[PDB]
Amino acid sequence: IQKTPQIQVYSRHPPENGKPNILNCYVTQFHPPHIEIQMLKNGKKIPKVEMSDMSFSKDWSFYILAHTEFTPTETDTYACRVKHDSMAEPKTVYWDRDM
Amino acid sequence: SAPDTRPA
Amino acid sequence: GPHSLRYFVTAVSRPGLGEPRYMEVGYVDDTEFVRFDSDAENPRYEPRARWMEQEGPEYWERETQKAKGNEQSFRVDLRTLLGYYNQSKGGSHTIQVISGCEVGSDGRLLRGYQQYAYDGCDYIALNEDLKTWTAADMAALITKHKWEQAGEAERLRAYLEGTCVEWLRRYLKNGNATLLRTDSPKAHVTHHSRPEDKVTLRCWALGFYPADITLTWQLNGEELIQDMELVETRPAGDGTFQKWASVVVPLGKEQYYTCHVYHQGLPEPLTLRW
Ligand SMILES: *[C@@H]1O[C@H](CO[C@@H]2O[C@@H](C)[C@@H](O)[C@@H](O)[C@@H]2O)[C@@H](O[C@@H]2O[C@H](CO)[C@@H](O)[C@H](O)[C@H]2NC(C)=O)[C@H](O)[C@H]1NC(C)=O
Ligand SMILES: *[C@@H]1O[C@H](CO)[C@@H](O)[C@H](O)[C@H]1NC(C)=O
Repeated sequence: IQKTPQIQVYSRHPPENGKPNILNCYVTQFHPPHIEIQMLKNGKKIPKVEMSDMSFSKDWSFYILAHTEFTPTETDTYACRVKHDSMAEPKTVYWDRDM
Repeated sequence: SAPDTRPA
Repeated sequence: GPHSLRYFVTAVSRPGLGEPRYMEVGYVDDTEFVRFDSDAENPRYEPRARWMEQEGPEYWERETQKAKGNEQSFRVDLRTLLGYYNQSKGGSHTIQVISGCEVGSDGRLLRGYQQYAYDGCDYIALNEDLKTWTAADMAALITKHKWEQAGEAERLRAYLEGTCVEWLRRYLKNGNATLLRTDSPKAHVTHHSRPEDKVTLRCWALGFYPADITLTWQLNGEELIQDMELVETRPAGDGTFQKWASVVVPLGKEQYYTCHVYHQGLPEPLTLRW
């Protein structure tokens, strides 16, 4: 049993440049549990990242949230990079401010 | 408070 | 309304890297409130919700000792299951357990449960009657027989109907300002062009609590659940949740579609258009 993680990146509030917000990377539906999750700002790892909300669904797949406080800028880019055995190479998902 | 679990 | 107390327990072996990782995460409804992680420097039960500051030192010491005892039990289980399944000692394996109870608005038990999984597949589970077990395979059948002879169901039933319910009521009382609150969803619709004169309409519901919510798209008064795309409701990092649901519609006919949001914090459902 090996399930590939679904990676979703989103902010708590609609993005407004200069206004404090929270950036989230929710990694879900994966198995086995071992996983590496990194949040990136302009291609560089963000240090303060908090891991929370770890749980599993009815089908036992894992869910976990990575989140960090941040103040969006017009030029700053954010992403979430995930390494897991179900994937041969790490996977990066970029924050889409206009989604 | 979580339950105490024992060997399967 | 009803409330639940749930513990998600995970034990993962790692041959060649030392002892298995053991984690316990507790939730009251959709809010994480306690956690234990064996990989922490000095593993201890820790509060994850502000209102848990209301528990004294004895609580944390007791839960920590219980967690360490559970950790040891699971270390044994990982070894035992290798035998049941006749597997090698060099591979990583996972045991997962979900234990919990749910009470109604009056604080009385609605249901209790405890289910086990091995390597992501059903292993054994307590039946709704809280008296018998259901085993998914012959390995689990061995466990079922062991637990029946030891009277484990009776012990677990006592925990579910008593200990679990009583603590849940206490947590709901102490954390009432957080747990019994209602944060109303704030919604909006985004628009995205697509090839072939079509557009994606995405309805967003933000900052709500509790997690339960319903988002639907309508056309002519009928719902389009089968044509909708969406994500599971998700935590937003501050104790609230969010969700979105989208539909692909003909360019120029967007005004004909409406998003409806139903939630505990919406006396009257929200209706939005692009
Ligand atoms: C949440 O409940 C409190 C009552 O305190 C609860 O019970 C205590 C024994 C302890 O377990 C606390 O941690 C619990 O929170 C409410 O506060 C009371 O409010 C009434 C008026 O409604 C007032 O007369 C009392 O003096 C208040 N007592 C306190 C604790 O200061 C509080 O209003 C509830 N919060 C909401 C809005 O749900
Ligand atoms: C366990 O697996 C080994 C091969 O890996 C096999 O030789 C042995 O017979 C198996 N044990 C049983 C009783 O099935």
